[PDB]
Amino acid sequence: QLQDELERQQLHLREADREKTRAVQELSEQNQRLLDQLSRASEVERQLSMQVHALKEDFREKN
Amino acid sequence: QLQDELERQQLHLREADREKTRAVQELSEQNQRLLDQLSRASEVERQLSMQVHALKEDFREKN
Amino acid sequence: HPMITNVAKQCYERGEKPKVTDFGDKVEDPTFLNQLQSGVNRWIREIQKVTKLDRDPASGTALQEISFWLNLERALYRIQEKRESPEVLLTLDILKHGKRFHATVSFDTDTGLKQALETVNDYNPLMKDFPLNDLLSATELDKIRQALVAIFTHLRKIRNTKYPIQRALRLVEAISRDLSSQLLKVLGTRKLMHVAYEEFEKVMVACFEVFQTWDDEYEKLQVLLRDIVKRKREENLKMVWRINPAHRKLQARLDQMRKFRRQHEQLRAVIVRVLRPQVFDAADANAIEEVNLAYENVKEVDGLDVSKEGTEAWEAAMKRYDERIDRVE
Repeated sequence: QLQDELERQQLHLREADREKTRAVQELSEQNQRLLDQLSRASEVERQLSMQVHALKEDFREKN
Repeated sequence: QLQDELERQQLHLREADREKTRAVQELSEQNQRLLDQLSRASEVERQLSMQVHALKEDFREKN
Repeated sequence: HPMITNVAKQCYERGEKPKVTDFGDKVEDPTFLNQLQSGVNRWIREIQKVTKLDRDPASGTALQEISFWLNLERALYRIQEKRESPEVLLTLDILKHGKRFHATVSFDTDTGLKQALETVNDYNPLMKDFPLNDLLSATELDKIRQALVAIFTHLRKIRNTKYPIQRALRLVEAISRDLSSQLLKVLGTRKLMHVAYEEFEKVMVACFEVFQTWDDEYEKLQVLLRDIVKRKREENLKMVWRINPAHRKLQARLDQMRKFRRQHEQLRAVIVRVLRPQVFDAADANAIEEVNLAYENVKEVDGLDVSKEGTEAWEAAMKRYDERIDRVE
């Protein structure tokens, strides 16, 4: 009468382990996608800042 | 004996939930921080982009 | 150089190891020193041809990977044994005595032999035993699963080596490619199209057991790799996996197969129950033969073809069968 209930808690252990694995993997994938997008944005900011600096120098010269 | 392992399995389910909660919270905070960093990168991208666009407009106009 | 050989055989025949002094006036000879210098340049270039070898992880099978790494290790050990031979040491000693430190310093440094030797020594325990050969030999799904667990344990061996995490991952897609090849070979051999539906379901249950074992053991190794990266958190920064196992498509392909035939079989049973009159309308036999013809038409397209041509032929077959079943629906 209690042995089956212990089996239920074993089932809950397996269920929670599976759910935790799914959730942590999903969060890791979201994290890595956002890191890739962060790198892309940082690269864009870098090139555009380079263009800003070059343009300012050109504008001093042409002024 | 059934009580001994049953209570332990209950409290160990709770303990595994504690680690799950900690991991989910940490990954959620990292996700939020990376979302904020990407939003700030987008903001700096947009400011530098209106800068460079106005700068190229100025270049073509003073040219 | 012939001269070092002649002096060395002379010294050994006199029961004594050779020395720089035995060359006498030859030690200060310019041309002899230049010849030894050019010889050491040749030695360094030849050694750099072997030490600097690198293999693209993505290309080729993991069997080719293990062969490459062991062959390189054996080559480096042979080169090291040659390097410690008395001839090369004598040549370096002569060049030092002539103050020609270019060649000696370059040989001690430019070869990179120590670094490659350390690398292969680190990589040996991970490649010492791998069962991929046995897996490629194995012809049964349960044997395949046993091979997978063996492979993933010999991959768990990585923790006490310096193998890069990225290259280990590329090895894992190599495992995936081999697994897909062997599964395709087995399922082609048994001709799953024409067999009884029940044993067919049993075999696909075995296949999905194999896929689940792959996923579970990959997850175990994945947490292990994340722990390893934590242990070396300052050294390596690139944790990005983006793993795309080759068999994954095939898994999805096989997944389609199951649901397809399952729906078909269930639907087939149901229509056979319903169309029977309360004992024979021609429309009933028309519908039944239409369902059977739809199955036979789908059987025309091979189920195991995963390529783009396979994908498009499969899609055409599914649209055809869908319309044919939409009639009876």
